Amino acid sequence: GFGNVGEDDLHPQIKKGAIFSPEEFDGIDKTDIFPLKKKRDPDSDHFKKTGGDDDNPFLY
Amino acid sequence: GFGNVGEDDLHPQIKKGAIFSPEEFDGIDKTDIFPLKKKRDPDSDHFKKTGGDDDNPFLY
Amino acid sequence: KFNPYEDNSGSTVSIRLNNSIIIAADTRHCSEMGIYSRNTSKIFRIGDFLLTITGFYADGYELYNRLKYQVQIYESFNKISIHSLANLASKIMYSKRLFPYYSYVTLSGFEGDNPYVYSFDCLGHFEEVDSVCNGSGSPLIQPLLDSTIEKKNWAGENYEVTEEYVKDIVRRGFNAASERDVKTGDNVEIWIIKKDGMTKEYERLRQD
Amino acid sequence: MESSVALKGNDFVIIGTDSSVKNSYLVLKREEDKFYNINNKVVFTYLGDQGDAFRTSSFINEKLVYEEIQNNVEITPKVTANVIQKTLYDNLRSHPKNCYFLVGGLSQDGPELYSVDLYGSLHENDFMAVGISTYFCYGVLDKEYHKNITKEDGIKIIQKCFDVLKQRCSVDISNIEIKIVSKEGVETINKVL
Amino acid sequence: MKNFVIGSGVISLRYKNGVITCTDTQASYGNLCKFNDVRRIFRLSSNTLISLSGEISDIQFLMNELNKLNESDPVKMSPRGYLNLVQGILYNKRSRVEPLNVSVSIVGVDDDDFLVSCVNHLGNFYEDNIVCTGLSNMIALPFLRTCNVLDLERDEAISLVEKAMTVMCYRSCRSSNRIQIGVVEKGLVDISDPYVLNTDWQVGHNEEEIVL
Amino acid sequence: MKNFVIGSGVISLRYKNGVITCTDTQASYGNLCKFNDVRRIFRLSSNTLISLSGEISDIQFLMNELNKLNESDPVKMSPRGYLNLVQGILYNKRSRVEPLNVSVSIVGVDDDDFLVSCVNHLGNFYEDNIVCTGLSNMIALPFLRTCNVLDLERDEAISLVEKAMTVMCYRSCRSSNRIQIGVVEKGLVDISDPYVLNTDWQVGHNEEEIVL
Amino acid sequence: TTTLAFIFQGGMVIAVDSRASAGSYIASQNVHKVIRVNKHLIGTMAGGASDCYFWEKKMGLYAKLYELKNNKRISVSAASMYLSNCVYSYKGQGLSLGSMVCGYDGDKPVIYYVDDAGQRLSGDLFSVGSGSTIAYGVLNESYRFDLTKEEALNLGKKAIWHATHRDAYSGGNVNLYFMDKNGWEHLGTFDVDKF
Amino acid sequence: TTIVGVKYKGGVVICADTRSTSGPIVADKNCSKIHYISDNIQACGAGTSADITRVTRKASKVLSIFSKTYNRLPRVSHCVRTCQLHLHPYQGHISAALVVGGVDDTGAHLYDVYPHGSSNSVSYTALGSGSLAAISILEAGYKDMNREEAMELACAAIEAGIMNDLYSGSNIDVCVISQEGREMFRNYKKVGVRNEVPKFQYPRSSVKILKEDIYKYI
Amino acid sequence: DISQHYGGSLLAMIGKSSVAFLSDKRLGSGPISVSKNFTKIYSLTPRLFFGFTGLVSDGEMLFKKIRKNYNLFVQDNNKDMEPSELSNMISYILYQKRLQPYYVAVIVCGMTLDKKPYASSMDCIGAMKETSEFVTSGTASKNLMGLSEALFYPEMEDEDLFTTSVQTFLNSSDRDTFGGMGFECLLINPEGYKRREFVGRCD
Amino acid sequence: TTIMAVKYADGILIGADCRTSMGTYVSSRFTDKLTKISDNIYCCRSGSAADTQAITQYITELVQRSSFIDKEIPSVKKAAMAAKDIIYRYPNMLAGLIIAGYDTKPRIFNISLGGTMTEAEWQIGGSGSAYIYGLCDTTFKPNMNLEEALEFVKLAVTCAIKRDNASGGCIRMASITREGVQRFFYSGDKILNS
Amino acid sequence: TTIMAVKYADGILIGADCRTSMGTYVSSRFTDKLTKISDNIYCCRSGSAADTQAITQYITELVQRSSFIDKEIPSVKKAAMAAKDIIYRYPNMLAGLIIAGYDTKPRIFNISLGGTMTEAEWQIGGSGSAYIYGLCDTTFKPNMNLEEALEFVKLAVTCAIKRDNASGGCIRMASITREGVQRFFYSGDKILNS
Repeated sequence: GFGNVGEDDLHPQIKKGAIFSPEEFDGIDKTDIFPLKKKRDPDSDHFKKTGGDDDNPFLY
Repeated sequence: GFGNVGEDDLHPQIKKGAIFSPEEFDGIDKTDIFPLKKKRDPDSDHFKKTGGDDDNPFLY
Repeated sequence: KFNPYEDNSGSTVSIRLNNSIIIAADTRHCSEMGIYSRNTSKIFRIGDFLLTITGFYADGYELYNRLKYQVQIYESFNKISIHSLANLASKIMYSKRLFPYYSYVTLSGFEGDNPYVYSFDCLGHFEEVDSVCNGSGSPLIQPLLDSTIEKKNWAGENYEVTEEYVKDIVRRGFNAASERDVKTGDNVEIWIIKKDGMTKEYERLRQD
Repeated sequence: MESSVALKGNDFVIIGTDSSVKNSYLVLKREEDKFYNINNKVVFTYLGDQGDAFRTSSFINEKLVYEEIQNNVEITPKVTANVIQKTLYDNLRSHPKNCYFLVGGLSQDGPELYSVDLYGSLHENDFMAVGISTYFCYGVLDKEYHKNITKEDGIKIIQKCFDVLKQRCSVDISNIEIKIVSKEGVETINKVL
Repeated sequence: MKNFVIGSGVISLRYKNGVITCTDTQASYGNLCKFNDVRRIFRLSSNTLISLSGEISDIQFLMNELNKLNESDPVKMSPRGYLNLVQGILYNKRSRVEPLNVSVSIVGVDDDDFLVSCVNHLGNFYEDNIVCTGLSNMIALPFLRTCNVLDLERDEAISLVEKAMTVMCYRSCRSSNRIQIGVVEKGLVDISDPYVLNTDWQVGHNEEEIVL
Repeated sequence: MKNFVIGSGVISLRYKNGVITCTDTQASYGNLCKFNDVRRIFRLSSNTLISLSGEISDIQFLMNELNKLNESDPVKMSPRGYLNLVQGILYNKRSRVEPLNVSVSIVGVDDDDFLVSCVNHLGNFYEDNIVCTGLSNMIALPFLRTCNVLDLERDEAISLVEKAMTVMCYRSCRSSNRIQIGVVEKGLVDISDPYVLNTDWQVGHNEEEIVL
Repeated sequence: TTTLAFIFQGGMVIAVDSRASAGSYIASQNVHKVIRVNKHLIGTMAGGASDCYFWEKKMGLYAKLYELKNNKRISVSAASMYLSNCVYSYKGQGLSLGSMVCGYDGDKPVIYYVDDAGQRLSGDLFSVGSGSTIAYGVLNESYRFDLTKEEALNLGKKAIWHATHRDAYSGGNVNLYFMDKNGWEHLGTFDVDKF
Repeated sequence: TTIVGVKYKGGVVICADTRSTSGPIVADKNCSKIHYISDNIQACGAGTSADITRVTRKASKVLSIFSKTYNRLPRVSHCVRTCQLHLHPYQGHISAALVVGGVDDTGAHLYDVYPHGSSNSVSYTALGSGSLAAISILEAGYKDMNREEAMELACAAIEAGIMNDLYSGSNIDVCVISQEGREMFRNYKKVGVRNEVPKFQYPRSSVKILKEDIYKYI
Repeated sequence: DISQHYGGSLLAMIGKSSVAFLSDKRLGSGPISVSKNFTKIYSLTPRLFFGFTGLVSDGEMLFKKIRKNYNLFVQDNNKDMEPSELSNMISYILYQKRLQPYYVAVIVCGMTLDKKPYASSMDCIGAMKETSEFVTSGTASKNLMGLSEALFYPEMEDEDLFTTSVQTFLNSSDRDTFGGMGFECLLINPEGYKRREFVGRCD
Repeated sequence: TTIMAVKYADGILIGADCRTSMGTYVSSRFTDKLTKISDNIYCCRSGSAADTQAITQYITELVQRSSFIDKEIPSVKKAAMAAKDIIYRYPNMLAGLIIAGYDTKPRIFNISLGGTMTEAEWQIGGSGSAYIYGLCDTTFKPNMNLEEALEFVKLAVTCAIKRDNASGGCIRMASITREGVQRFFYSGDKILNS
Repeated sequence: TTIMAVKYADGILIGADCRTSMGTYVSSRFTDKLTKISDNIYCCRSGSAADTQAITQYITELVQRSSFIDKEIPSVKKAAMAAKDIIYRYPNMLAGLIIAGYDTKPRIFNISLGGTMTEAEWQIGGSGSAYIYGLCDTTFKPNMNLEEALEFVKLAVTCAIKRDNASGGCIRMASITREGVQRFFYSGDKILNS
């Protein structure tokens, strides 16, 4: 809840600094393929399996 | 892979016994309501949501 | 996520006397929440030796086939001893250490004049035992043998351990197991291995 | 974590605790008093999370004093141990305390020595070894303890038990504080091992 | 482990002078009955039949392997031989942690020995007078066991299996009323054209609903 | 945060002496167009319109609270009054970690002052001459911004918004061609009956496909 | 399990507990936790019985093959290094194994503690197993390099007995061994109940 | 277990197996799975054994207070509603599935109640691990019946579950609630017959007593 | 888990006019046995006993709660509590914590006011099993159940009951790692009870 | 499940299947899915079995309560709204209802899982509804007679049963009109044999 | 996505929609889902766009290889079998195809998601197929003419486009007959504006 703000500034670590930092709320030049968050390629368009039984797979 | 067999036998624990137990393959008097593994009441038989976009919920 | 094993174990008991070996096993083949069959044999014989299986039936059957194949190859010169067979079984089992056989194997037989019973774990370690029980009913039967047969905690004079007495004790133990063990079977297949031969008997257990 | 070994003789109880206060990587203190004395008849030591341990022990001390003065409750090791058990149990299932105690003292029935663990489990015994001593010192206690030990023999047995930790346990311990409760009061002994 | 298109359970029982095998022709993709004419009873040779249940793709793969092995070998096989072969295939597949989500029932008649056996995805196998696969094992098998099937003539055995399959249709979502029955006798191997079981629902009426 | 039945997009822009708001009438449950007559433009006063997008249940709840507030107090409100009220409601819901999965656009005119505002599920809000909600924010807004809407008359603004909604229909899964346009001027508040846009789809015709 | 091995002036003492358990159930009480590979080299298995027994018998074959090749007894350092390498090849695969490879390199006793992590330590006193901590306490108090043979044996016999008295995963018979320059000798299979 | 319920023309038949289990170990033989709720209502449940007793006890209280206060024998619908209102708030954490049957002024009613609080009026029912084995017999053999035919169909249904379900066995308890009142058949059948094993006696010398203290009740 | 931390097991056999209620005197801290003299059997009176297996603190606080309720009941009635009533009250106390259950299993033994033997047991949440032959709980529960089924016969004499129960408990503990080596046996009869302590393998 | 509701010339006609299932097992095959809220209002439950029952039990008393406070016939609109609040106020309760009745004119109200309430001329629900949206769209006709609408429901639910595994059994039907409620029954014998 | 194949009198008729969704965004709206395997074999791809393209790129060369190795017109059966092995041998590849063509008789092969191959008289696939199973079941007729089948596909895909959000745009159709393949085009404006 309190966010452990300052743990790194409080302990020797044998990044929680004393002041809360922005966006607390990789080494590759990636950029994005679409403005949509995770989308990269067309959606998998097929009728998707639902129902049946997953916790009793072998009781056909 | 090896299963850590005998770790509790080999270390003081500061239940992997010496011989392999069949369990590797609660205190309440509980019986099964149906033979099915983990089902005990009628399935929720509505029309289930699929597709759309759960990655970008707010891009209505 | 894939579970390679099925617990068909009932209960098997192997007891070696001074001049005989008594092998008994329940004949039930248990599925999950059900009974596949009530007349599957858990005991296999390799020459003058009886192999006892529990756990996953397919794994035990495969292990028995591998043992029979290796013993057949070995028998090109001479008959295999019970000790050599037990060691070979241990090596075969350990070869599957990363994907073990779910079968507690008990190998029993006579090395000439002397009876021997070997008990194995799923990873192949084998001990020479006087009486061993495997399967779901092992905790329900082993104390009975420790008390009545091995005479543990018996401070007074011990009842003489004769073959018929041990056989009746085995039937008593299997009755108790089938009463309190859900997966212990409907019939008990009892073998008596003597120096020069062996014979099978069948008896009935409650069939819930 | 924190080691404490206690013995009871025919008419004395010895409690020895590790006086050093430590965290995972650092030793904050090396001589911290971890005992509470009640009427010179009961001595109980607290262990575990220092923040929880000292608060619980202070509450226990004040409750026992209040019950003695107001309600004339006779404070014996059993009463202290029962109060500790209740206070640990009440919080166990809702907001648990990570601390455990050894309670020792003289009663009308002779010496008593109680151990209350994290879950409030209370039991008496001839000798106690909590913390890491549960895994190292019970062999030494079995070998050396006998009913008719003298007070000096008890001190030496405590010293041997903590020497086992000094020589074999990886965590560093340097100081032990021994409080001996007997009909002649409570005697405090500090040793550097 | 493929779980896409599933064929429901199998029923096989031996009667006085032969063995029965029966399966429905439905194939389900989830809660959708995608195909209603998927046939899962095959004759491995004269005097033997194989019926399969589980993932249809695994069923087809297994039957393709069995057909290849049947055409390759110049030596006939008894139903026990096919049982051993299929058990070996399934157990090997399981042991390579590449299991076939398929369960099989081999039934055949030797010179005098009637085989009725089952093999599951793990290579586990057993032989019995009544073997059922899948949810059939829990619904139809307890009902079938109440009849001394050994004393049944072919028509009585067929009727009993039809009743069991009707119960399966009532009490299983993944099984239909369009069944296919395979029969083996000493000199006969027969696999009928799939036919539809007749069902009744008059138990559902409550007070006065107009029978439409 | 409810994500069951979602309205797609809201487009509202201000033009010469007026303001537009437009939404489609489709409501989708996953990939299913469950309803095609769900109307999300409402009249808050004689000079204000509120259009909503997001979870339809949250839309209905929010409009129910707004209607209760409108009928309760005896004092009229300017469009910025409604903007402040709705922003407070949504921000309070967000700060109670029970947010409404709804994003709205308040548009209105007061004494020749024109309001075009947006409020999202978190209570964040802004005011601009063109505000779009949802995937409209990425598809229609860049296209709308290319036209200086501030110098458009009502007919040109309506045509531009219709073109933007046609682009949304082409390039959005959850947007239909049946739109509803709400207009507010100094002395007018109008919400048209929903009508269907006319599409072309002539680009993919190719040379040698028989148009049917 | 609780195992114990240490070196004193007169020679070397080894002691084990001979219990084997599978969870709460005690599967056996007469398991032999000592692998005799030759008259001057033994190994005290601890941990997964099948794992330690297999590699110890695999190490015992390497010693036998080495003897045939060189007509000379293998050193303890090479015997333990062979065992250490075999388990190290399976490091991180969950292998659980801890053992002391005890023996004499001519006139010198040496105990190498080997475990599944590839570790290999030579020392004068080791205890391995669940009851090792209890054994360490009893030994720390009374262990001395100047022990007489009878004192050392009783210390090892008693140290294992205490560990069995207080640990759940041990308490069969106290198998006791004494290894000298002239070889090891099995000194008893004392039952802990009959002390 | 295989608790079963069958509804016939003028009453209900509630049958059950007399077995309890915790893991692969049988815990209790001759267990009575049919719980009392009212003179005209009985409930038989599967699941957490403590939850069946307490949920059926809550219904028994509410229906006993109702009948005593209003001098009016309770309805089965009242029992089911009490169970539903109790089970639903807990979201099934109180895992109790019941087969509540009884005869009221409106006739014979048989209900299936599930841990999450759903109910279902039914003509025949099976519940527990042996329900699938039992429901197969009920599917094939159920029709419009009297109490005699309903008795044997339900007992045949239990017998199927006892024989085919691992976690079902021992005896069959039967309880019929008709317009004439309820009648019980404890251990109606002994399908799970045990063998006649002799006795075994240790010598009294086989056990040594270290010390003995004697206390007297007063 | 927590039950296996402290370990220990209970056995209660019913004979003719007598009950054999016995337990192991081991207290665990995991593998380590921190005491060889911890009895888990409590006596409200010479005719009302009960023991707990599981979390030791839960057992002790439940004992204090049960004693409180029993004393209040006896004051309210002036008629002593029946062992069936004691077991039902314990079951009720257990179920009041249904959502945070005690991690204990309780066996209740005693003599009815009619002077007949009685035994029963409960799970974490009071699922009660009244017993006619025998009842067990704890780590060695399975071994005890199997060996008692093998050896128990109805209407045993007091001394035969004692010997048979002692043998079953010794041989069940011998196969349980967390089973103790100090044991206590309360032989209960209408005249009172006899606290007999015996020893086993000493390991 | 396959629940259906169509408004026709002189009332409401609701159809449903009988199968209720958990997994591959049909726990019951005679379940009544047409839940009576009042003599003139019927609810077709879809979603969690326990939660939808809880709502319809509460809506039953709420609609009667207000009916006698108001002193007029129970309002299907009020029952639908009362359902919407409970379904909305309690997100943990997975419930979706078709509430159809006849107070002054036939009305169909569809409450989705999140509490989205819409008035419809025809409505379908349940898992099996997914397979008859095209059939219902092409085959629906405004102002059908009773026989025409009965055929429409019969055709649509039959084709959902033949495709959805969770849907099966006979087709329960109930026509709510100003004159009352008349129940129908299309036996699975005809449906399965076809 | 909606793809369907219907076998009419002496021919194969396949229909598909154009929309290529990406979440809520239509990545493209002119995608050709009728992938030509050979001059007489066409396949409709459903599943992963990358994996189904990989399969159809491979079986395209296999059908030609075997066609010229044995000097015969490319076989639909061999194309379907060739697809089945790849879809089966490689579970990581999420692919399901409708392979329809005309070698000596018209034939439709449905390779389901896990490699389950089934011969069919008519077949539908894609996400939008879920909503037209009842419509296709009731409306299909053996031995249609070209106009009947064209209407049947036109009606079915149109009703899938309306309901399915992942299906949209004009209906691409291709009729494979012994005399060749001729494409059709049902413009989306006619569908949408209707």
